[PDB]
Amino acid sequence: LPTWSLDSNGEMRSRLSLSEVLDSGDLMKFAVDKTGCQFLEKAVKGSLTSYQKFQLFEQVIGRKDDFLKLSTNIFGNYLVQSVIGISLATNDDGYTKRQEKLKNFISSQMTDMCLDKFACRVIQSSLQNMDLSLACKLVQALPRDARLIAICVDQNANHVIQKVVAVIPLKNWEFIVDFVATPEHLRQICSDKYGCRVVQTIIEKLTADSMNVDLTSAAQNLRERALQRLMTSVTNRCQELATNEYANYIIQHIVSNDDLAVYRECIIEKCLMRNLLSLSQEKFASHVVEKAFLHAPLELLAEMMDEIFDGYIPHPDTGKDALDIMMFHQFGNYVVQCMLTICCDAVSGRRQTKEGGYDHAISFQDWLKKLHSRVTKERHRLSRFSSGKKMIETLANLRS
RNA sequence: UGUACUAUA
Repeated sequence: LPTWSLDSNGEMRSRLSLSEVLDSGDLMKFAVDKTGCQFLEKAVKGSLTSYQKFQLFEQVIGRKDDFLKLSTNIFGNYLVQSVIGISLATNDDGYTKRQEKLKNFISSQMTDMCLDKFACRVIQSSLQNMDLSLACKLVQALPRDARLIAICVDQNANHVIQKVVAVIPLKNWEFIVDFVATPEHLRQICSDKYGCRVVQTIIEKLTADSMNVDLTSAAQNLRERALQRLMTSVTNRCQELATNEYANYIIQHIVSNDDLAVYRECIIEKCLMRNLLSLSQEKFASHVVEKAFLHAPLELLAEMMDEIFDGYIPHPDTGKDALDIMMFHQFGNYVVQCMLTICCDAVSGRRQTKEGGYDHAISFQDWLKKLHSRVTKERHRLSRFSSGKKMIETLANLRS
């Protein structure tokens, strides 16, 4: 810190005015210092005369180099966001040029700022607060190659894409949907903890739920097509995504969401069916299997049940049949508990059995009877384990 | 008895 601003202790003075700082030419030094930053933080929140604003505009967002320097700074990025806020609230003759310049600084260094832990905050702030038409120019400056993937998988940068999805109209970011939907890109992005969050947010924004009822017909159609292209790519890699440590959450979301019912049935039919036994024994996919049992339409649910109950094991090395393998498996046991709870819920009225005016009560009673007979014959083995005890308990609880 | 994310003074 400049010596003039210090006292006898080598400590920042008291009674310091914002104008002193602005006039000194030493603003950059206060802005990257913890204590200076906090003085500025409070100073910039108060009443500001026109020249105080003018000096902030010039020194904080007026020159590219000092702009970039503050934006990438642990303390300075906050001052930048404040001054941007004040600039957008100040409708004098300089409003347009200030905003245009800001748009040019960020655009020219888009990738670098997005990837930076601190500058990515300036970007998010700018996307939210600039006039939409200029925020759209920032989106347009996003890279379209491997750098876009790196943004998506970065713990900080991914939040830039999320901000875009939240505050920018689909038309302007439609290229992101198709970028992501490219098979190799989807592969990389969904195999990553942060990338998955990006895909998830995109899916939600593209969903025709209560948050999108304000769209025009034409805009609904644009959203509908984008979703359909993304889901095609997602469902093409469905087994890989469902068994993946991160992307299983995305598959679960699609399966669990009634507003994505058509895509849920696609996933169940083309990916889960005929693979229930093996998927049930996987750490990650077992969770997708539970969601599928819970949310499948009754016609598919009956096929899933049949697949388990009539599951022929060519060479039984881990148990005589699918039910037997799953009940005593470390992950599969959860799938069976799920099947059981569903049946008990059906038979006891806690779940609808009548889908679309037609009543599958008799099928639930049949499945429950099979499970009851199996648990009865196996009670001695099952009672050795917590999962077995829970099933025995679920059944005992039903008798009442 | 079995998984993620929720990121700066």
